Amino acid sequence: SMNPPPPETSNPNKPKRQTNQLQYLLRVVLKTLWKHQFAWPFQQPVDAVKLNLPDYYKIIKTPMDMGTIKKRLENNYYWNAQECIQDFNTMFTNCYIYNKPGDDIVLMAEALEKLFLQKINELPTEE
Ligand SMILES: Cc1noc(C)c1-c1ccc(-c2nc3cnccn3c2NC(C)(C)C)cc1
Repeated sequence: SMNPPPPETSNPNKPKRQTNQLQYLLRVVLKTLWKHQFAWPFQQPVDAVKLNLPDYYKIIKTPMDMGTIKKRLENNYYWNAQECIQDFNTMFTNCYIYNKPGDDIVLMAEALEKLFLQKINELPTEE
């Protein structure tokens, strides 16, 4: 009945850089998702203790959430856009793996995911 430590959002041993793609991921993609009415359950790590889901971190071994992604972007954690995109993908996939197809949280995820894909489609070329 304990949560794991949340994913790191900074690491002095991990190389980082700014790219126009990462800037787009923060200012366009993250910002757009963050303000969506269905965003709030994804704005921080899943609190399996409070939700009384004792099997959550037994099934989900690579947790990820938009709060973590937001901080990673703001804190200049990433080296490239692929790292950040993978984190988004992990967030959605986890939700679909743990929850049932009909569940409210899945329908909320699906709405955010559609939006994410619409924005990621126009990711700028690196320059
Ligand atoms: C994201 C995510 N990936 O897996 C699970 C499980 C969640 C999840 C599910 C549910 C919630 C939630 N948190 C509150 C807090 N207070 C009341 C309800 N809550 C609900 N359930 C809702 C409304 C989202 C169905 C949060 C995260």
